[PDB]
Amino acid sequence: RRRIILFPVPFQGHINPILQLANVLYSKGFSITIFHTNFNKPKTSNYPHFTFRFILDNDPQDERISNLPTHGPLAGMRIPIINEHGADELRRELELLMLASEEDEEVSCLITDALWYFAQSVADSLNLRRLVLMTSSLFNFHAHVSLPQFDELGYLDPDDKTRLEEQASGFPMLKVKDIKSAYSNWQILKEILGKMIKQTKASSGVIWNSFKELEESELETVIREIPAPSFLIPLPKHLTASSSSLLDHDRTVFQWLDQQPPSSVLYVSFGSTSEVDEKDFLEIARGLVDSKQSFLWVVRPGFVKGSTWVEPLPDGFLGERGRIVKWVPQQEVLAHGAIGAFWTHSGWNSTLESVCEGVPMIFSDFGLDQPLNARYMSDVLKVGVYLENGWERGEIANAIRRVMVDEEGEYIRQNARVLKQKADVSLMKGGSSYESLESLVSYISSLT
Ligand SMILES: C=C1C[C@@]23CC[C@H]4[C@@](C)(CCC[C@@]4(C)C(=O)O)[C@@H]2CC[C@]1(O[C@@H]1O[C@H](CO)[C@@H](O)[C@H](O[C@@H]2O[C@H](CO)[C@@H](O)[C@H](O)[C@H]2O)[C@H]1O[C@@H]1O[C@H](CO)[C@@H](O)[C@H](O)[C@H]1O)C3
Ligand SMILES: O=c1ccn([C@@H]2O[C@H](COP(=O)(O)OP(=O)(O)O)[C@@H](O)[C@H]2O)c(=O)[nH]1
Repeated sequence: RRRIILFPVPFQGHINPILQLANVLYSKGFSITIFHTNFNKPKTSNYPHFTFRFILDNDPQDERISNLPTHGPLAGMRIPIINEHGADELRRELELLMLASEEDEEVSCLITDALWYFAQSVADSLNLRRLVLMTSSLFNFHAHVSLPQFDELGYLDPDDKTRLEEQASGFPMLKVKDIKSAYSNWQILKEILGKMIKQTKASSGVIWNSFKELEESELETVIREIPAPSFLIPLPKHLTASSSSLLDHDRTVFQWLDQQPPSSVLYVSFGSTSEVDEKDFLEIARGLVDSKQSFLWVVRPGFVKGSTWVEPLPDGFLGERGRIVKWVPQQEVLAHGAIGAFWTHSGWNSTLESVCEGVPMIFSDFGLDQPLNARYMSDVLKVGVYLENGWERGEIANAIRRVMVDEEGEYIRQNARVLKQKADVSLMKGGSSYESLESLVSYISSLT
């Protein structure tokens, strides 16, 4: 037997793909151990076939994390902190587990989130191979490696507000404004992304949550920048992430979806950490009403600054056609026959889930990789429309109708159906994703 240890970043967009990958690898005959923080832990009772080991977070807590908020923006401070200080404990936990290993059992490798760059030298120090899971797109990695050129051209300077609507220089898939929001947290990101890249290039292999026919234009960059083999597997085509949900599913929504005509419902969800002003929240509500479409809107408590959930919303505001809920099994909703479009914040998991279920998109964004996802999907693949100028109710209503009803949007709807079919085909024998998965299993079995 061969065991794989996986080490996720403890946020919804990172736990989801790594436990999909864990299940795919389990299906291939590997045993599975998950190293996880107590913070944001998933429900281990959902994974009787995995062993969980909780680390880095144990009582009593380090002065460096003991008082970090558990929600809101700053919860993410755990990522730089653990990278800076978690090495010794990670090494101890890996050695512990390796020491207790059975005789016919060996640890093939460690797979970590790409953002745990600190784990590379820990793995090296144990003669343990480390593979990296990328939870965001090849297109974004391509942008990351281009940061020095972006820096030189002034794109990363926030006070330089000049060339906003222009094509970016030798990266003409983007507009300058895209790069400016993606990298507005430049003081922190330049450090983290530089080390992420370096330790990804130093790893023994890189698993991408993508597929070749999704990001064909980006494969050359990955082959040239990363010496180790890359494997593109679209995890939502293997299984949904419902078992790793960190929140309770409403699931009263499906009875409601069963009462709607096919493709008549706009699914709306702006992610698992984004926050909005009261002014923009109410404007989004208005646009949804103005569109005249049915909608199912996931509003995370705390999404509105600074109400506890949707208090600013007048009771019954509009309509018979709309519902607000706290949380759903998202991919299962996207797969429902009633869904005609997905208004998303462009998180990569949501974007890829929508592509894999053939649902065209309306794009907003809250920075990070989201504006690049939105730009690539709307301008390269052409499976959605990007609301790239804030929140105006009239523009929102037009975007929703263009995707969902207008004849002029048919080509977008059709592009989304075809892209889903390409994803499905990529999993057949001889398809790109099937071959990537076969090579990954063979490769990992050889490290042992
Ligand atoms: C690398 C990161 C370092 C980080 C440390 C915390 C820091 C902030 C949040 C900046 C503001 C101040 C501060 C202090 C703050 O906490 O407010 C800073 C930037 C983003 C962050 O990663 C982000 O952390 C969030 C939790 O707070 C996660 O929820 C995001 O995951 C989610 O992961 C998804 C899958 O990767 C992604 O598609 C989605 O947009 C994202 O919201 C994840 O996105 C990462 O952002 C990076 C930016 O360059 C990308 O390159 C990575 O691929 C991407 O995964 C967290
Ligand atoms: O109501 C919801 C909303 C979101 N999700 C899941 O949460 C993850 C969000 O990841 P993403 O990368 O899109 O954005 P983030 O929230 O991390 O910014 C995805 O796998 C979604 O399917 C869900 O399961 N139920």
